[PDB]
Amino acid sequence: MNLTELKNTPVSELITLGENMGLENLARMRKQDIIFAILKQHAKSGEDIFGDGVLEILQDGFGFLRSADSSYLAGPDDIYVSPSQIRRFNLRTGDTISGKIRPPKEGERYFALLKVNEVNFDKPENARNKILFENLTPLHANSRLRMERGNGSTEDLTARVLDLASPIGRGQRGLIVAPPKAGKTMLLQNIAQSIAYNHPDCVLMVLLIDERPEEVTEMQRLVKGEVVASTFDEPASRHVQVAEMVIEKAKRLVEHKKDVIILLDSITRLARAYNTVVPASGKVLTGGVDANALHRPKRFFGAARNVEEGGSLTIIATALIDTGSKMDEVIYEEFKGTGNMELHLSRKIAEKRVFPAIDYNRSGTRKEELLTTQEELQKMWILRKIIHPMGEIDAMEFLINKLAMTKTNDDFFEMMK
Amino acid sequence: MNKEILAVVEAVSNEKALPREKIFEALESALATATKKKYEQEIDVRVQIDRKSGDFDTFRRWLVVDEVTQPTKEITLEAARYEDESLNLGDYVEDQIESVTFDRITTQTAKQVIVQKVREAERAMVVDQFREHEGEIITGVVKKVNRDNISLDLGNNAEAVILREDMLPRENFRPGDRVRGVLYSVRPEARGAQLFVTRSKPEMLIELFRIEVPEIGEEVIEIKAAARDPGSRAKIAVKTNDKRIDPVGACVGMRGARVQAVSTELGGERIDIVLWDDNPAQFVINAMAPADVASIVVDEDKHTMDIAVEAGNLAQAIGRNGQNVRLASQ
DNA sequence: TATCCGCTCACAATGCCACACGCGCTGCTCGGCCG
RNA sequence: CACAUUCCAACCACACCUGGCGUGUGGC
Repeated sequence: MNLTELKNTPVSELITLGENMGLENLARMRKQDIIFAILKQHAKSGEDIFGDGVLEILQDGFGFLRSADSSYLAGPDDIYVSPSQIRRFNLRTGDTISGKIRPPKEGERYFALLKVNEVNFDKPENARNKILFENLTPLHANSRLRMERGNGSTEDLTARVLDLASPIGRGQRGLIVAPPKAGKTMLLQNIAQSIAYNHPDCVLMVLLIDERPEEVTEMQRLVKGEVVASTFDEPASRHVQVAEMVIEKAKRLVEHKKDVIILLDSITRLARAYNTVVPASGKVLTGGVDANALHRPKRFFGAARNVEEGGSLTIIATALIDTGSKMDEVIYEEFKGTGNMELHLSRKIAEKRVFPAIDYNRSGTRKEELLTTQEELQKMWILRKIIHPMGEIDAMEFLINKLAMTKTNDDFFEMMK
Repeated sequence: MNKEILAVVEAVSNEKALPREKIFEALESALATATKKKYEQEIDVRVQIDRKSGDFDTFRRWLVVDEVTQPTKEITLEAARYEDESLNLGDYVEDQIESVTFDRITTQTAKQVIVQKVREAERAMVVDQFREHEGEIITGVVKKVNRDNISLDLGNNAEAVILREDMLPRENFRPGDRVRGVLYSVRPEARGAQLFVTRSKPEMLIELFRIEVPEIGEEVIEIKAAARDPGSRAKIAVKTNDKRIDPVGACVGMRGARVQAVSTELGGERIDIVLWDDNPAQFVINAMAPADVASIVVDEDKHTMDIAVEAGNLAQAIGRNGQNVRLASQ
């Protein structure tokens, strides 16, 4: 019995399964506890078990297998592994491990993985032979990640204008400078749907930090990808833990030569959490923000790169500006000159009912010629030349009108002639 | 001394829940309690710390009445000749000044009043900000369960209460799960439990509809009446302002899907949705569904509905604990 | 070569409580150096 | 395949401080 095929089942299904397994009324224990009791009985009936989970090595050296639905938390449904397996198969944080597991014993509180049959969708023999993510040589983005869907609906424009504003490729470093009341969640949903339709080969990773639960349940069953989030109902410890472990998973996937893309929202709240989780450094700058407190977020932002050997790690992080917060002000000030891909959204256009509120002149992409041929190069150059003298709102509405007049970017380029 | 009170008023973490004005009036109440504890008499007084100008002072309240007990707060209804009262009742004085507000007992009573009022202020703010949600479905995680009452964390220091009658006789929870419910009772002046949230009703089910049915919310299918035996049965009679919209065809759904979805969301509760009629006779004929009756005796003088069922449908017209009747009776 | 004698260095001269107090080759130059 | 450290419902464990040495004083 696999853990995913049992947990992604609805809660009522788990209740009926436990009741059919001859158990006490399962409406009392939590989902993790229900899974634990169900596995306990299903193993009491024999049934050599097959489990899976993302690995986390603690300070002692053992490993815990966390699950994706619980946003990588600690529960009775966790699988314990001794450091002997980590020394043998040469495991590390972020490596998803799947294999045979057994029932627990008295005094033990978690299951034990006996033998691994899959490490990051690979043979356990080749799991020890893999170049480190840090030893890789980063490069610029070369393969263009086209976001144009092709149906020309009222939502496809959201990606069309995107492709008309700043090209995006594998391993690109992305920032979303947008004030509140702007619809960043809509932009993230649109980009997730675009990457799920156009490029289903690369694994999609969407992360929501310090977010309201409604968006969490919306994203967990709207986009085609593994959605891990963390609401504000938990201290900054869980936030920084899930951040570190999702970036470790992404690093392991890239080491396995896989193109991963991490959508993060928001980098500002994540930096806030990283600031309040770290002890003081001795002194204080404006906004109550510590000096080294941004070292970990900055690293998280710099982990994105285009590997020359194989694989890529693209990141798109949304930032919170114009909130009247000294802390957010200094966070955006630090993060401004950090990435090579930026998208600025105008609040004045956002709350003017002109979607998507984009800023053309303020947004751009460094080394964009490596992500597009000369054709779209000259097309975007002409577009920028004609849009630079124009204003903000008038230019935005004119561009969105001329975009909705057609289906794709090619028809717009042709009508622009 | 004023430096200490300025430090304690600026060092407030939740300055929103307690701004300078109410913090200073809390300190006024604390100093009044301290002065009460100073003298063996029981005299109520005010402080008026002069928030932004300088240090504090004290007054003396009289509460003019014809009594004589505790003469520190006793002034007759006409003692307004000298000392410039000029009013019948409510005349107070600044007689007492020089109040010590730094000793051990003063500090203790100050801390006591401060913690009491920060509790009161967080209660007031949470109820004022989440009271308008009365009538809507909100989620939340429980944190403590007892044999008489359970607590719920909503977030941002928001605490909801669920009593015994607020829970079903067989529903179950434990700290960690996310349960949803509607807030029905609100007491912004309560000392403890504030957000009385539960479902325990069919109107809650109505709200569920408003969340799950996009048509419901614009009054496309009017819900007339509904009754619920908790975890046992849910009788409901609705009408339709339109003639092409079938309530038993639309609200129930396809092959009994929407009603079964609501049942499995509530934990397997038999729900009988029926069409409302403009006559109590046919209304109670249809309300006992599934059944078949051909006897109607309605009396508006005695409020009596004699609806005799055919022999054989008894176990279907009465049910367990008289459900098909006891709900229909209500 | 004895053997008494002297020198002188090493080993002693109860044993209980209560209270009080305290820091006398380390400061300035040459030699070291694996988380 | 195998040893296997299994990490923070009442409550058990998370408990405490100067004769080192000299001197001085007093009593038996």
